[PDB]
Amino acid sequence: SAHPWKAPGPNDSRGPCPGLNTLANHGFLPRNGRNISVPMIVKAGFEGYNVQSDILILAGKIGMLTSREADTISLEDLKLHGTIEHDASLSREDVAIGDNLHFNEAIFTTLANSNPGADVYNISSAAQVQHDRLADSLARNPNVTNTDLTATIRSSESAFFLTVMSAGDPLRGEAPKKFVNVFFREERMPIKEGWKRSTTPITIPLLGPIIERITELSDWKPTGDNCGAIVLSP
Amino acid sequence: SAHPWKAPGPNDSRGPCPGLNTLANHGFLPRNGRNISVPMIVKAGFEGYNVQSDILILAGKIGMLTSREADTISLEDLKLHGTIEHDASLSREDVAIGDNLHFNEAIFTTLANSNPGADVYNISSAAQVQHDRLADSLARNPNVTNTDLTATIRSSESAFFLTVMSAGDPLRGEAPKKFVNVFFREERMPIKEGWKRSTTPITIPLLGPIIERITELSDWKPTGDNCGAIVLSP
Ligand SMILES: *[C@@H]1O[C@H](CO)[C@@H](O[C@@H]2O[C@H](CO)[C@@H](O[C@@H]3O[C@H](CO[C@H]4O[C@H](CO[C@H]5O[C@H](CO)[C@@H](O)[C@H](O)[C@@H]5O)[C@@H](O)[C@H](O)[C@@H]4O)[C@@H](O)[C@H](O[C@H]4O[C@H](CO)[C@@H](O)[C@H](O)[C@@H]4O)[C@@H]3O)[C@H](O)[C@H]2NC(C)=O)[C@H](O)[C@H]1NC(C)=O
Ligand SMILES: *[C@@H]1O[C@H](CO)[C@@H](O[C@@H]2O[C@H](CO)[C@@H](O[C@@H]3O[C@H](CO[C@H]4O[C@H](CO)[C@@H](O)[C@H](O)[C@@H]4O)[C@@H](O)[C@H](O[C@H]4O[C@H](CO)[C@@H](O)[C@H](O)[C@@H]4O)[C@@H]3O)[C@H](O)[C@H]2NC(C)=O)[C@H](O)[C@H]1NC(C)=O
Ligand code: HEM
Ligand code: HEM
Ligand SMILES: CCCCCCCCCCCCCCCC(=O)O
Ligand SMILES: CCCCCCCCCCCCCCCC(=O)O
Ligand SMILES: *[C@@H]1O[C@H](CO)[C@@H](O)[C@H](O)[C@H]1NC(C)=O
Ligand SMILES: *[C@@H]1O[C@H](CO)[C@@H](O)[C@H](O)[C@H]1NC(C)=O
Ligand SMILES: [Mg+2]
Ligand SMILES: [Mg+2]
Repeated sequence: SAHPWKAPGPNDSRGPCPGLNTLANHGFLPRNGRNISVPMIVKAGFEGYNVQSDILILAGKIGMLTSREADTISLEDLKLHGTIEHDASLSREDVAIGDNLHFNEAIFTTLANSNPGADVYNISSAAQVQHDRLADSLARNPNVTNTDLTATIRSSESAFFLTVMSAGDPLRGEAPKKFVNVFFREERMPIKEGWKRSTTPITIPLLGPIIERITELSDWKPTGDNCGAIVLSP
Repeated sequence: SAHPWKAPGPNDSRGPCPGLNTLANHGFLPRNGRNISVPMIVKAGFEGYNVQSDILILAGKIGMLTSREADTISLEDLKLHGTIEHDASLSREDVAIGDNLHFNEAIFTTLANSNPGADVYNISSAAQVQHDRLADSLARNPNVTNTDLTATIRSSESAFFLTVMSAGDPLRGEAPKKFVNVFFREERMPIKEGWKRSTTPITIPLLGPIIERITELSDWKPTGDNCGAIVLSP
């Protein structure tokens, strides 16, 4: 009960990111999800997950674009479509055809059914999930955006769940299904289930080869103009 | 003299922006040009120029992308091509064929020679300068990037000099050449010359119509892909 999980209430701003929502649900970020700066994210990700400042500064400062404040966000601000938030999410619907903010079990069923027969999700299953989620958006969302940039972000996010939710060695690029499923469905660290914070720092160099391998295995191709333009403010 | 002008020394960081360079040269920002946050920019723009937080937050957080630090920059970081820094600057060269950081009088000649006959720069002369600057980059720089985004940034920068360096009413969209020329060439507030800080707040809604008019008068068209992708980190 240092950093216990407590379910968020109506007082609590939450976003499209399970990583940050979980940190807030354990009080590594403010539980109300407000007034969050990049230094706060940096410290929270290190304390909660052993994720290092390199990736969190890079993504954090892009995230700051989504608010109207000088140096902070509310977590829900991160839903802003086209800054980071993208189509073919693992657990959220595409904004053109649904709710791009909240966990969605119908969408999540693709990830939950992946790597059949195994007790982990891994790099090859993550790649197949990405391929299938993108195929679903291509089929059902006429306004889909799929670019080099969104594809990179998507593989990054798969690498993030694989490493932060791992069972001992984030380099392996695999994580127990029981941990990953709690993380997405509950936005809770699966401590009773047996998860522990990584004892290896999770950095850009550690992630990079995992990201590239997921991409390579996903049989990806760009759509439309393939323009990597982001939304720069609300 | 609470904020006297002093020349930057060899170790004081300066960037491609006359606005921020000038604030630093008067001590409204740190004279060394380092460890500058968005709140510092907001307060310095207000004190120095009566520019309000809406525009400075917007632009400031984009500028924060250009460093590796969590919530600050050095001014020189802002030279990072393709975040904000762009080709067809009013006083710098294009990075592919020259120095995109320091004031260059040969580039500035176009602006300095504009609105012939008159003692002010105005919206129509700013538009003609933009047109001519972009023509120069189209002719001489094979790697030119010219998009909806760069063109908007350019018109915004024109509107910034026109309003901040005005003879006291920024809504007029005109500024004494004597003040504007000092601002660019020296990065100094032209106080001895008779300028004073606007008594009218300079805001997004004050700027916006000026920006659109400059763009409308500049006979602009896009080049290439017309992709507004920015560089998101060094
Ligand atoms: C992410 O995890 C996935 C899943 O764990 C990893 O993929 C698996 O890798 C293991 C190797 O570590 C492979 O095991 C080998 O399987 C060989 C037989 O493969 C064929 O048969 C499989 C079974 O038949 C299935 O049919 C359908 C599938 O359509 C199923 O629904 C049905 O229930 C049957 O199960 C097929 O799934 C597969 O495609 C092949 O057709 C065995 O020959 C091999 O045995 C050798 O090795 C053993 C030790 O490893 C040894 O004890 C034996 O003596 C023998 O020498 C071994 O068991 C799995 O095939 C493979 N599964 C998949 C789905 O690819 C994946 O590598 C991992 N990724 C990363 C990056 O880590
Ligand atoms: C940005 O700043 C520029 C420069 O100041 C402005 O451009 C000038 O705008 C004024 C309008 O105010 C123009 O002045 C007008 O010029 C007309 C044409 O003048 C030339 O041609 C005639 C022959 O046809 C000659 O007689 C003359 O000497 C010039 O060679 C004149 O016909 C107009 O004269 C009438 O109006 C004035 C009062 O304005 C009366 O004094 C006259 O008696 C007569 O009734 C007038 O002089 C000037 O031409 C513009 N210059 C240029 C280069 O375009 C931009 O408008 C301004 N932009 C913005 C957005 O504010
Ligand atoms: C701290 C470690 C972090 C972890 C483990 C993590 C994990 C993830 C995961 C797995 C997703 C994918 C959700 C999905 O596809 O349904 C995601 C999405 C997202 N993350 Fe993070 N994240 C972290 C940090 C960040 C940071 C620092 C930011 C920005 C400040 C951020 C912003 C987002 C956004 C905007 C999305 C939504 C993208 C989308 O699916 O459309 N995350 N995150
Ligand atoms: C405070 C009021 C400001 C004023 C009056 C101002 C003014 C200007 C002007 C006139 C230019 C054009 C220089 C040229 O084309 O040669 C410029 C360029 C630039 N400004 Fe500012 N600016 C201000 C604030 C900002 C802020 C807040 C940022 C980012 C944190 C910023 C970043 C830049 C950059 C990167 C350039 C270079 C663009 C280029 O010409 O390639 N400026 N500024
Ligand atoms: C080898 C460099 C990769 C190519 C360029 C990628 C630089 C921008 C990456 C944006 C990272 C944002 C993803 C953070 C994870 C999240 O979204 O939860
Ligand atoms: C105020 C007009 C621009 C706002 C339109 C939204 C698209 C992003 C705008 C970027 C504004 C950047 C201005 C920076 C100031 C500077 O460059 O000197
Ligand atoms: C917290 O965030 C609110 C908006 O959510 C903002 O107005 C305010 O700046 C923040 N509180 C502070 C700085 O104490
Ligand atoms: C610059 O322009 C030429 C086309 O004229 C191209 O071949 C080259 O790749 C470009 N350089 C960069 C860095 O894009
Ligand atoms: Mg999404
Ligand atoms: Mg430039």
